Amino acid sequence: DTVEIREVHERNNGRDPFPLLMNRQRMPKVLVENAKNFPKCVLEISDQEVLEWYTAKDFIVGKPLTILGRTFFIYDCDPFTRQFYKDKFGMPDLPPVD
Amino acid sequence: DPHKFFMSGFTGYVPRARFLFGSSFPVLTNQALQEFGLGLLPHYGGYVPGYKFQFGGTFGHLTHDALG
Amino acid sequence: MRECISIHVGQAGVQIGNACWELYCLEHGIQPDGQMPDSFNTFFSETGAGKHVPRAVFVDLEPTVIDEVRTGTYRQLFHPEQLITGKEDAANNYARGHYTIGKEIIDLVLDRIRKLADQCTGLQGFLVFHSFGGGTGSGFTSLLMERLSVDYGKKSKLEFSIYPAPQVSTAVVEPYNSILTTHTTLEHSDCAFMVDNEAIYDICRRNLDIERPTYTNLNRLIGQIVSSITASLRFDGALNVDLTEFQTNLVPYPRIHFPLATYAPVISAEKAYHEQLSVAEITNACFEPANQMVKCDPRHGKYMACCLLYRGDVVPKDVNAAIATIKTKRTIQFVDWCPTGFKVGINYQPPTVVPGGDLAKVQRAVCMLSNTTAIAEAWARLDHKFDLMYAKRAFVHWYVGEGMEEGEFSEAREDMAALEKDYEEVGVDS
Amino acid sequence: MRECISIHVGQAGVQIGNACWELYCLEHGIQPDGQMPSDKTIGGGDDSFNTFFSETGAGKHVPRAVFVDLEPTVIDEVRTGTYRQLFHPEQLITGKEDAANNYARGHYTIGKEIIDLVLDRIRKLADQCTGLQGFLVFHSFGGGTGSGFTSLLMERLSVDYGKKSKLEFSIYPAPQVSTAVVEPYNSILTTHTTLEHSDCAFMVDNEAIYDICRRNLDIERPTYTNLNRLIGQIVSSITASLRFDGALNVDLTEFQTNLVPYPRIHFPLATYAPVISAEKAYHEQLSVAEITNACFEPANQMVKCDPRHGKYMACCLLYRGDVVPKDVNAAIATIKTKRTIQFVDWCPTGFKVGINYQPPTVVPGGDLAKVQRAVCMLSNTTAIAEAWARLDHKFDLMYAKRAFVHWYVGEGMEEGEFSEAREDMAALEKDYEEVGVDS
Amino acid sequence: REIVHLQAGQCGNQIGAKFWEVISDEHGIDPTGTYHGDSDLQLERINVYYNEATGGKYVPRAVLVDLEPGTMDSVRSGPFGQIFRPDNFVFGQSGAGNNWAKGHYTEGAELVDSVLDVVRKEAESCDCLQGFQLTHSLGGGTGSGMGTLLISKIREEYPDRIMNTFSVVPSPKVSDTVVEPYNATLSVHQLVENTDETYCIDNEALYDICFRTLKLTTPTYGDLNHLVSATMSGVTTCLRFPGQLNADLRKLAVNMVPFPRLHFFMPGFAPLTSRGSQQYRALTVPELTQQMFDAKNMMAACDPRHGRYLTVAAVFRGRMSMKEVDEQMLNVQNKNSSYFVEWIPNNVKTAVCDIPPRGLKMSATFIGNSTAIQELFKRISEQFTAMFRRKAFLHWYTGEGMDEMEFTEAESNMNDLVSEYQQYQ
Repeated sequence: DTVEIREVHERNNGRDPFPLLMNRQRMPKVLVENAKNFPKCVLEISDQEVLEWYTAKDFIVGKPLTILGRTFFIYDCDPFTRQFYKDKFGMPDLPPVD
Repeated sequence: DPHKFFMSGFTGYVPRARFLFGSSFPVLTNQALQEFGLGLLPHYGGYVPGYKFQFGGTFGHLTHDALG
Repeated sequence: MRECISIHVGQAGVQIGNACWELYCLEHGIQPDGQMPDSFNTFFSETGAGKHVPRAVFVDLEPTVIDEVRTGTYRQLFHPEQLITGKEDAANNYARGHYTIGKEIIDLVLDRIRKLADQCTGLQGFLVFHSFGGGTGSGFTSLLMERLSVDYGKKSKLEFSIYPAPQVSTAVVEPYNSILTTHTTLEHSDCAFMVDNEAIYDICRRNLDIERPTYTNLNRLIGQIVSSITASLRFDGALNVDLTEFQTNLVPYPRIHFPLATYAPVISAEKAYHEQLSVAEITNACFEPANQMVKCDPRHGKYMACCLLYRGDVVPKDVNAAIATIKTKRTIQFVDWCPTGFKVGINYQPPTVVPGGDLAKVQRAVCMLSNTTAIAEAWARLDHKFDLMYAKRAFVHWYVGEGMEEGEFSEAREDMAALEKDYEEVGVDS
Repeated sequence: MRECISIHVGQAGVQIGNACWELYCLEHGIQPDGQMPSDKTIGGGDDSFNTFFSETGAGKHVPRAVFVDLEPTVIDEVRTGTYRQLFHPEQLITGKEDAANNYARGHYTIGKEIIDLVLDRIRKLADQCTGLQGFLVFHSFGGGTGSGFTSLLMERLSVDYGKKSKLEFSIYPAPQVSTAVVEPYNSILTTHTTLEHSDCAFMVDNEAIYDICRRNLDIERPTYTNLNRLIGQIVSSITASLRFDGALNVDLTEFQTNLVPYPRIHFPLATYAPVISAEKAYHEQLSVAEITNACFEPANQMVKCDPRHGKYMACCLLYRGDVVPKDVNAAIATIKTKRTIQFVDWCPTGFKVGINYQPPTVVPGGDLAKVQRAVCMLSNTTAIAEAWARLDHKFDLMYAKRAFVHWYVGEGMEEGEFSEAREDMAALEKDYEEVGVDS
Repeated sequence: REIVHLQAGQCGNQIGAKFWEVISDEHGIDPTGTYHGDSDLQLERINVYYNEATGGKYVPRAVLVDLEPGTMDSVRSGPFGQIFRPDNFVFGQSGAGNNWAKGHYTEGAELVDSVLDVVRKEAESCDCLQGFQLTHSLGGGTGSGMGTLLISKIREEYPDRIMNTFSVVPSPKVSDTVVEPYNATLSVHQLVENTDETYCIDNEALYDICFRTLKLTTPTYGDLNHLVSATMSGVTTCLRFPGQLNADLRKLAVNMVPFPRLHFFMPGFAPLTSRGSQQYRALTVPELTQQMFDAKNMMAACDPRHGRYLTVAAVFRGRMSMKEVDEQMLNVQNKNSSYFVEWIPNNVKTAVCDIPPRGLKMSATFIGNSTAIQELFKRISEQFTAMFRRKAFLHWYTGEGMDEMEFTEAESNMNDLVSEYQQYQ
């Protein structure tokens, strides 16, 4: 149940070629109210500070997804993901958004 | 919204201080925090388009159309 | 009847005259579009329709600084032919102004001046708002101060000018150009308002707390230093003086004719509430070296004359005691042939700060005018630069090109050798 | 017309003055912003706030104080605090790097930069005054800013003005309680000034105020807010013969010629007699004969020494409130009949008195109690020679193998003064001895 | 204050194609030739680089000449090429190669009588002309032929103007042409006779700017045409827009040239940063001043460390303060005063404008003179030794009687240009 975010580099985009925006890690969706004072500089976020983790249900084509204060708009998914959502969640075809 | 300035001589950080220039310190600081939160003149030394479609009228009456 | 026509020449004279003639329309009740909703005929004329029109001349040989005025800001104020323009700028040398491009309108400055000379019942002097370091302000000025003394002559001479700073420099070879007017002033000058830029980026940085200033932060203060000189004709007072009266004192010899300027009470819009603003303090704030309007220290030299002009709420008995404090101090010194060495004039009106300005609404004002012999040490370093260039003979190549032979160069040294010699002779014990 | 300048150098003096100018403004009707309230008033004739405050023609008041330090973080609290409209914003003088308790960083390299600037405010304030009678400098002995930069400041005033009084107020190092490690170096190095330039350099220590905070006031674990507010009351009591008219007033130079016997014995102490809380206040009498012998307790002295180990060369009792002059003569003889109190053989009079008319004032949110009669008591004694004895024992064990030294020599400080200042300090502890004896 | 801008060679049809976009960018003109700009301060004095026509249409004062029509087919094919004068493309038929001696002499003489006509037709259509611009090729035969011809050909009609080339110049790394070393030797020799303001441009530094201060991985010509397209209109910023310290190229040339023998220049352009890291820089006056004096921002591929400057000029374009300029020009004159000389008591002149360009707010332009440009003319002098004594590629150059004594006096006077280093250091 880990998330990794990769940057897509175009030719002549003027950016340093770094393949990753975010390392593969488990992503907290909702933190406990007391976790505002959690010493993130010394401790990793444990299951005790997280009220809700990101699940496969939270990634939906055509919806905004907020990770680490950045709002991503999911516009398409691969054929395997499309089949997996149909089989696991009974969701109708996830049309690509232009 | 008064008393919204730092005293002159303040050494600590004030945001957007290095981008608004030409004045003393509190009159920079108040705007820094507010940011952080008819006819042309004759004998003219210049350009006016509409230069060529003219005959027989004075300069102001010629350039009144060019300004409006 | 107490009329005065003063002239503006150069890049500066429009820009300084933007903020000099800002104030003389503001001191009186005059709207900028020619109207008023007595003693207003010192800096104005009158039309029977009611419109008020001024009188001064503006010269710059490219049009845009005069097209700054000719566009929407100050259209209805000035006379449409006291704004005369060339078509190409004289551009950092004396040659294009004095000789080649000036001739097609030097007989356009003189059909206006003489037509404005003969519409004044009185007159007192000619005063110049020009710039030493230019090619127009030392080209077209010395096409006019040498030329009026052929015609008018014995009338008074003063020069509100802009001097080369010691450390800060704007152009490159201009030290050589500066000596193309000290040839001509010393034979036809009776006053000189020498002003640098480095000293008013620091007066504006100590008294005001404005670090890093601009010209409109600066040029509105030169517009003040003139107006405490022309206050006495313009408004009444307890002891009114005239433009021929201060020159009777301030020039002692045929070779010590170089006063200075100092605007004494200068402060921000904030520190004046916590300031007492007393007469006994803004008379001995003038003398300290950090209040001089040029980078000069008055310790190692001397003082020759001291002219004072007051404004607003001034009683004379504390001024008569403020002077007697000073002359018993001995951190400043005096020459032994001048035991009197003082002058005080007083008016009734208080100063006027411009709206949207950077100074305080004060009911007092002091101008300190001082002949100083320590200006010789200031004239040491500027003309010391001449020796480091004339040995290698830089730029004499284009200098000789448009009509200035080397005769100008030889004379200039032999003027400054005798000018630096007499200042040694004036300070010695007799 | 009876004026005084009040300089504040370093953190241990500036934080005193933040509670001093509360205390001065509360005595009069002046708010923080300087405007008189024009609605309510404590009554009083004009020209009474003069001796500490100037007065613009607008109506604001300006203190006669300059706040100078080499680090910015203690003054920048004041520029944004609640007393920002109080001061003139060019009085507040600030540097870049602090002394780091190095005498050589406040007298030799870093301190030289500001000392051309800070004398142009002592020059600028003084000629705005008509007749002036001295200074009020607030430094501390243990630091490179309080004991280094004061010597740079105070040498310049003796060559400029000379005979005019300087009234220092300096925290003195304690026996057990201490914070720095190089404090025995600092306090024995600034004693060239009190040798030569000073006139009256009074002493506090932070250790003895802790006990008088603990027993007299109902305070456990006192802050430094409570320290500072008790100190300025001593300062506000010696300067009430200026701002008020009293029954038997004492001038600021006529006490100097009775409280300083010889030109080397100018180091007296302080004491404040009624210091109590609001729930033991109305359960006692407070009489003149009660708060006079409450001054001479061992437990009420401002500096933790033994008053019984020596002689009282001269004392100056300052009284304020409803005190009639028959009561003071009753209580001075009651003291002089006692024998555990101690005399001087060649000083027959011994005591100088001063009575005023304006009571002590109370700061809201403060810890003091509202009384009607208060006494500050300044006494010369030889009890402080043994406090010099313990500090010089804390200094020579450093210097016996040149410990901690090389941080001093790295900023132009020589080794030659460390030897000289010890022997010059050594010449002080005999001069208490050779006059404290009998015939 | 009119300006004549001569464009010959392919480069002058390729630089000046990208020149005449920027000076139609700033005056708000579409390539149909109509005014569709933002404010009315740019139509006021539209005349400096541009001209009026009937019906409201706008048509420049352009001259673009070459011999082969293999260049002017590319100007009219572009986006902004339709505004140009249809009578300036005076095209021959037989193009030149790499030796210029058949360019101006044989193939040019039938065409230069049409080049000299429209230029004299331009001069009678101007009111107060000031100078003579040029952008061409010093190692490209048609530009060093038929432009350096014209340097000697309108000076006869008008000696009272200022000549200011925008010159390319040969370089160490490669030969794009084997002819250009000894081809340049006599055309540069004609300049020293006559030049006043020589703006030498290279292609190492304009491929080193593109890889370390723009981080840009495949630089075509259209990158390098535009960066020099900025520094042309960056030096005449005052004649068409108002300001607070105006300047012309007489105001430039009074300060800059001290002796009649050393007067060769080198340009720059200040506010340069990469596309990715635009939000990390602090674009103000103290950083643009530090950027414009180093070695990595010079468009002439020479280091200014081993040669002292004598005269330095700049300009800015936008609302700013002036104590922040006059102290910072006084910083670099005395922070490192071993890189100027002690007999010129000033080295810096600056000027200001009012209106910043489209897409920036604070723009600047660097112009420099120094004594390290003798090392740029050292290498062409060095290559001549290995080529002359073997009489190497000579038969194209003695091809119509132009003698070997036209060759011997070139380096006999190009030693003298570096023999004017003795009066300096």
